[PDB]
Amino acid sequence: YSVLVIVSAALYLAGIEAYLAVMVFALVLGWMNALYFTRGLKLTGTYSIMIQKILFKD
Amino acid sequence: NRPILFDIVSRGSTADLDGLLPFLLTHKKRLTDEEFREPSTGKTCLPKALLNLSNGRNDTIPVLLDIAERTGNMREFINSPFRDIYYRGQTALHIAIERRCKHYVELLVAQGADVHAQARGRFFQPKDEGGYFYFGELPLSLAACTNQPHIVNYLTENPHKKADMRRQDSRGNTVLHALVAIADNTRENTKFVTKMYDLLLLKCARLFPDSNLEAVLNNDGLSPLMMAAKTGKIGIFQHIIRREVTDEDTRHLSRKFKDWAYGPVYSSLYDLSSLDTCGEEASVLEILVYNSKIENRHEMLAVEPINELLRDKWRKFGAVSFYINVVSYLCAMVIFTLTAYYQPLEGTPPYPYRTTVDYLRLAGEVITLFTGVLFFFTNIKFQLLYFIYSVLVIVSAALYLAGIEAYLAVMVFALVLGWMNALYFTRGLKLTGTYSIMIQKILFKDLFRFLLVYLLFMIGYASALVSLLNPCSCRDSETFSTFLLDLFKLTIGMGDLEMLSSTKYPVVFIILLVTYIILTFVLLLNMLIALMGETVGQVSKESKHIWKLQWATTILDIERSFPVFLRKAFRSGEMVTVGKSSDGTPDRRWCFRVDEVNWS
Amino acid sequence: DLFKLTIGMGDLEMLSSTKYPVVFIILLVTYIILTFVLLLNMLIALMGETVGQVSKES
Amino acid sequence: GKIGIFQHIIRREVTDEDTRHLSRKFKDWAYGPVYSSLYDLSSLDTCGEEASVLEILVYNSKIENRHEMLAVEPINELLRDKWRKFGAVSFYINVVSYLCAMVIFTLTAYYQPLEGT
Amino acid sequence: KHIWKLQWATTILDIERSFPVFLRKAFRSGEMVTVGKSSDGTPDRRWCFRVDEVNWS
Ligand SMILES: CCc1cccc([C@@H](O)CO)c1
Repeated sequence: YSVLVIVSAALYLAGIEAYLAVMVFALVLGWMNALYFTRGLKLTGTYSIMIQKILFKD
Repeated sequence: NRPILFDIVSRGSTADLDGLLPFLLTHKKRLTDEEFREPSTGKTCLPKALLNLSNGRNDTIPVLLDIAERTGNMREFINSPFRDIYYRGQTALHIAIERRCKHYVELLVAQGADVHAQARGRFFQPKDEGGYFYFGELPLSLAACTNQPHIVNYLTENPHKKADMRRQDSRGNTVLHALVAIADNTRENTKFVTKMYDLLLLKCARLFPDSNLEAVLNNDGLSPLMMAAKTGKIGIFQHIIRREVTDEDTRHLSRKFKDWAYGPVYSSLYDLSSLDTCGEEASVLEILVYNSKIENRHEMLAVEPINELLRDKWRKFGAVSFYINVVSYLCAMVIFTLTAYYQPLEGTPPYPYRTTVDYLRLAGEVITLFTGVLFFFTNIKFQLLYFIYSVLVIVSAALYLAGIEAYLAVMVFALVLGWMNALYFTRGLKLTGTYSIMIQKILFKDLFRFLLVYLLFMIGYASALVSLLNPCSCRDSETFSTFLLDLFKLTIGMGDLEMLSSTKYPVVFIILLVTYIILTFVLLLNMLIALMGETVGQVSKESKHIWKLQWATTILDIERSFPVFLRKAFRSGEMVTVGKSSDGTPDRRWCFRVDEVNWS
Repeated sequence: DLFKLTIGMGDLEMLSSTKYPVVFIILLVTYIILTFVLLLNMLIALMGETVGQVSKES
Repeated sequence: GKIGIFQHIIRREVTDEDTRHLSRKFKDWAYGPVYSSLYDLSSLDTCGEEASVLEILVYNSKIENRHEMLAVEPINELLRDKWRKFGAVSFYINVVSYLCAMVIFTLTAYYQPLEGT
Repeated sequence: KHIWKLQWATTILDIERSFPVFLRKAFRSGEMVTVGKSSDGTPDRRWCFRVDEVNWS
């Protein structure tokens, strides 16, 4: 997430419009990452434990 | 001073104490004097002498006792209670019994120690009530709960002061109640608790035969058997249920009499006192099925007399009444549905009844009123759902009579609620043993948690995507709301993908859309495989357990619904002339026959 | 119309006729909940007695 | 993943006075059945000074016996005390901080004008 | 059925590792107690955690 946001900032400083897309992708990862906080809840625990990271890499 | 005396007592030196004795007698200062008592705890010299002992015996305590009897203040000196909140009411006798030393215990009892002293400090309160060791708040209870049979024998049988083993706590607990309270389910604890419970019950029978120590009930109204049932102590509950006394002098205490036993089969008369009470007394069945929330209940209902009693109740008045209930409620609901559908289309409330069909509809309406008033009176004298259904029916009838045309809304809502009450929200056994909705554990209130995570994830994804959509007016938050609606429509169904017209880069939009769809599918698969996993993984021993709990709940509800006379009419078991009682008359106690099989 | 809304091809022209929109909406949303529960339990039983057949079985 | 020796080391008691400083579970006070034992938190809670047995236990241990060792009374009660002292408060603070940061990021990207280059 | 304990332990250790070392020591668990004399004769000041238990045997 941080690499993506820094890449977007580097593109924005460069003057490349493409930043929005890269920056948008980072934001998406930020919402997915918030599930770590929801790991404890029983309903979405099984999804937050291993799906969101390992399943996202695969 | 305090420190020098305490140090001399701790080191066990007697010469210094004998040299301080003339000071004590000359200063007319008793050991109980405020200068010698510890300020924070109210502690006296004697409990300190009891606490720190070497090799089990030291002369410090006898020298203190001689000093106190010489100053003549022994009675106050012995019964000096600790005063701090941590240790309140503790007496030297409690510490003497505590340290497993019998000789100090008997010395203190002979000198005149109070035997019924109650220690109700925060340390001695039950573990749940901010405490540490709830030993029963009594020296005899302390001796019993610390596994000191000799101390119990001495306290209960001594010439100096006889301990009243029928004594009750400030909480009302007897020594048997204390033994139940300290009991756990481990092997050694259950072992010595059962052995000492038998010892104490037999002793109380021997001392004064008429009263049974189990008859004494806690301030909450719970007998030791009832207390074990409520708290969930499987070991002592099991032992009390099948207590058999081989001694013929006191056999009234025994509950599991043996009619005959050839080989593995044992035919036993289990006493049903306080189990099938029939409303005269609280029932161990009622407490076990309703109040006790411990998982041990699953095993607690597994004892032979309780299981066979529930099966007998089901055979006698369980199945027939359950079928009558379900059939009657289904017929009432069918009548309600027919009345609601066939309500007259044209007219104003109230509506006239002219033809025979109108009279049939009126009969259905009065049947509904009968059901509603029945439920109202049943709950008022409190099943919330039935109460809501009944009050909705009543207000619907009131609106119908008063002329309000809103009778159709409340009445149909009551229809749906009544149907769901029978089918969806089952209090006991399900209307059908094979039920399509039986497997699900989803609740209407729970559904909101299921939907909320979807809503939050979707709104977050949409908030991410509208920012990319903004280049395309679009900057207004109204466009954000429109894209929320459009994305919900797209994720629920095909939406032509018009938004890719707005985006500068459609490829990243495609990647985001496909990853969002697959993530949503995986999240759905997880939150639905949870139920499937519970269905294929948790029916191994739990399904039959929850079925047994439902069946017991239905049996007890039907049993309570009956009037007292009919309840006694359907009483299980038979009067048995089990044997000659102590007074010389035969003993007549309700018993249940159990043919238990044990393969050697 | 009710079947069409259950499938997804329904239209909310039903709500225009009714005198009391709020209770009608409440009843319909509850009905969707119960129909979804019925279909979910059907699929649960389907998958359960499908996986009842195992590798040794097949 | 060796549970037995791990329990023995975390609950070690030696009686010999010369070598009684090797104990880790010191009885403090007793009252019949109940008694209080002070377990030694050496390598169980180093506060980041060195490797801590708890951290190796949660992350590095890939054995199926991880839950048994986490159920050992010193470790379990230490985790419960950590949760009680600052676990819930700091967890909710982190949740609120992330949520607000993500909302801020969503707003700033949205309101961004992107007028030309 | 077993993951939840492990996941809560992960949550608490991450939160505790997020803190600076001085903040780590500020919220230490247990208290110093004079357990006894060491080999050299000096008392051993050890951070110890009090656990209350029962033994019926
Ligand atoms: C006889 C059927 C019946 C009607 C009303 C209440 C009950 C029980 O719920 C009593 O609590 C049963």
